[PDB]
Amino acid sequence: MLDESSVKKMILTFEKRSYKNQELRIKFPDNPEKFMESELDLNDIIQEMHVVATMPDLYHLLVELNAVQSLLGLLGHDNTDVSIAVVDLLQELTDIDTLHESEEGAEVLIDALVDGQVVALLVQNLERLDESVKEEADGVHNTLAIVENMAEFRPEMCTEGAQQGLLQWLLKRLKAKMPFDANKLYCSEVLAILLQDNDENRELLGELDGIDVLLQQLSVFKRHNPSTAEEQEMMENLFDSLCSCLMLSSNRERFLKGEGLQLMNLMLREKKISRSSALKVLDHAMIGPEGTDNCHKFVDILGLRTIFPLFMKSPRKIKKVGTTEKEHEEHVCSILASLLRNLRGQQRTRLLNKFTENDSEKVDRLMELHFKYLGAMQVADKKIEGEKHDMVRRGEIIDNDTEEEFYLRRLDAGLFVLQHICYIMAEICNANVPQIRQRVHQILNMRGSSIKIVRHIIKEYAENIGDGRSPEFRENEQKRILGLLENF
Repeated sequence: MLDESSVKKMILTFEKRSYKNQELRIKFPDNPEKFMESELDLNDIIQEMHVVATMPDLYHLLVELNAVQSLLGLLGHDNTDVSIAVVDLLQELTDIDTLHESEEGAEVLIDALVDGQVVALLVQNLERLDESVKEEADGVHNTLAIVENMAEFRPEMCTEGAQQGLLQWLLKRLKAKMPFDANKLYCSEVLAILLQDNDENRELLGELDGIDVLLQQLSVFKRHNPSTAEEQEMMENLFDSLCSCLMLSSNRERFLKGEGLQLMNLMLREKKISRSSALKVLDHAMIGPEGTDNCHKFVDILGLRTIFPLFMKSPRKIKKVGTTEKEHEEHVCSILASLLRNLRGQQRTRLLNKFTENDSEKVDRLMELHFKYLGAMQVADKKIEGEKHDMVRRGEIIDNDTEEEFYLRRLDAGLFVLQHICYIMAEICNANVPQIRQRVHQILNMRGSSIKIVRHIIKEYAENIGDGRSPEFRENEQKRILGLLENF
């Protein structure tokens, strides 16, 4: 080990050499010979400095002695070897394992770096590196390691970082006509983090024509499978990114114009590995009111003929793919629920037609699913009553923390899909089609379930609905939904 004073010296040496080199570079610009040694030193000491990351306790030392500010000046150094060695150091310094060791050290340095506008300085650095040169491609990888490290410790900076030119770089890097590459995979991972719960970055993606990018890149896997598990993990990151963007009502319009629906559709038809995610996207593209135009387009392009088969039978591939029956059933019903919510006109009619062909077979299915999930809910709830009874025996007050455990168990049992199924039933029964009401009541009353149980599930659904959006919205939906009970 080394000591505070043995560290202060090492830094003061850096500053020494940093300064020296800057001067000689400015004073002897034509002649590598006069400054080169100065450089090799800066390089060596910059490297030696890595050891500082071992003791994150002494991080005020790097800010105090002005080491952090010059170190950024270095990212712009006219030779890549210095610039990349800086990045190396920034990666080691900023490694999350390290940043958790001492709060103070972490806290002070991040502030220095934000102050520095590091993300814009790293991006200027990226714009000059050439991935054809191996040591520079590793530089891209390492700068990307940093933003990840920094976002893991402090998410709020991602907004600033993205705007600071990063998002644009990523988009151009994913587009670029270059063979698939570990840096490409990493770009994909880093992009999706930038968007995680971040409307500001999701919109900025929109404005940059991000969606087109995601759709060309995703369209590589429409008919053919991806070669490798790395290249398959990228695809999945692209989808992740894509769904995240669709969380914002403004991107639904951009998706549509990008012929996004057609792609996800084509994916479903070709039944490749993309199919599970493509179904998820469709779901995100249609979910609430901001789904409306997309719903209508879905039908226009024949989405109905693609989705209902998947409503009737859940895919064989389930043991191999990773998406479970439950998940798959969750999305389809989600999608139908959005279709029933938002469709009007010809398209609505065509949808309702699917419930009448042939002897209302889809109604039977719907009700098959009703019982499946209802049943699971009843066990889940019974178990919960039991546990509450056992808490009282044992003297344990139930609290919100308990309630949250309980909620999660219901979520795992199929609460959401159950809610959707019942919404669908109710909407179906309010299309003034006697055939369809009959089948529901027929089916419902003879067996062990009842209108009463369904009505109840709807109310709960209404009550907790629109958790997402605005106080006036939550009022309006709740109203509309509860209106479906009048003729049911």
